Amino acid sequence: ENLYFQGDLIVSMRILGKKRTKTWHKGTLIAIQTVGPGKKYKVKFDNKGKSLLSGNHIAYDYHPPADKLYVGSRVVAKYKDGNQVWLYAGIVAETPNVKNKLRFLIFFDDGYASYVTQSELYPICRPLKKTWEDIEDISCRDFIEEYVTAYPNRPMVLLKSGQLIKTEWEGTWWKSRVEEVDGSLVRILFLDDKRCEWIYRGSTRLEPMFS
Ligand SMILES: COC(=O)c1cccc(NS(C)(=O)=O)c1
Ligand SMILES: [Cl-]
Ligand SMILES: [Cl-]
Ligand SMILES: [Cl-]
Ligand SMILES: [Cl-]
Repeated sequence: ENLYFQGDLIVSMRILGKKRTKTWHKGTLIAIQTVGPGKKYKVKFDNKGKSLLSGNHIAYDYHPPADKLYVGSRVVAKYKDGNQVWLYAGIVAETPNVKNKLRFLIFFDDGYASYVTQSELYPICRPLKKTWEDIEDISCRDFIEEYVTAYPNRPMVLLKSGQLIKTEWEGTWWKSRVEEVDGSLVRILFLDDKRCEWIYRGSTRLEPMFS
C-alpha cells in the first residue's frame, strides 16, 4: 500500500538519506510503500536522483535532545576526511559527562572513532532492534556488539604521552608511540610512516589490548 503517514514520518518532509557512496545527503520524502510487514521510503535528493530506501537508511534533519540518546543509539555524524567533511553512520559509545568534557563518542561503521558535539549528530529514523546488525564490516560489527552489550564494563589500556607500543595496520604490528590522550581516545604516531591516527583505548588494534 501507499501511505502518507508512518509513525512520526510524513510525506513531503525534509530528510537525510544514505547514498550508494555511504555518505548522507539532504532530500525530500516523496513516498512511503508497504509490502506485508516491510516498509520502504522513496527519497528525492537535492542534487541527485531518487532512491527507494529501508527505514535504517534515512535520518531526521534535526539534532536529538540528550535524553533520547543512549549507548548503542544509531546516528549519522560529522566525519573528517583530510580537509573535507562528510555525514557518515555510526554508533553512540559515550554520552556527555565530566571525564569526556561533555561530548559524544562515536564509533563509525568503517572502524574510525571521534568525539563530536550535539550539533554534529542526527538520529537514524527506524534503527534495527540490535542497532549494530546493519554494520557491513564483520570485525567492526562484532567489536561494537560486545562493547554495547558489556557497557559499563569497558576494558582499556592506560597510556601516557611518549610511551612506545605496537599498533595494528593492514594485518601486521607496527612500531608506534603515544603522542596525546583525550578521554577514551589516544593519538598514535606510526614511526616508519611518520603519520598519526586517533584510536579508541579499548581497541584490539593496540597490542596491550590484543593480549
Ligand atoms: C576495520 O575496523 C575493525 O576491524 C575494528 C575492530 C575493532 C575496533 C574498531 N574500532 S573502535 C570500535 O575500537 O573504534 C575497528
Ligand atoms: Cl546494484
Ligand atoms: Cl500489503
Ligand atoms: Cl536501503
Ligand atoms: Cl528490527
